[PDB]
Amino acid sequence: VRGLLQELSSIRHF
Amino acid sequence: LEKRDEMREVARDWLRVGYVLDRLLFRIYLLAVLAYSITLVTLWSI
Repeated sequence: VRGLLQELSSIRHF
Repeated sequence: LEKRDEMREVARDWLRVGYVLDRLLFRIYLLAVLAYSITLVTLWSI
């Protein structure tokens, strides 16, 4: 499992 | 992204402050004009 999704989620949020 | 977003939020808060002050000062100015006018007409009548 990689924590790349928590970054993309934030970017999409912005 | 959050680097820009942060400044955007700060600008939003300053916008809030500025707006509140602007509305308040608008009330003050309006009431001042009305009072000056009522003094004007009370002088006009006498």
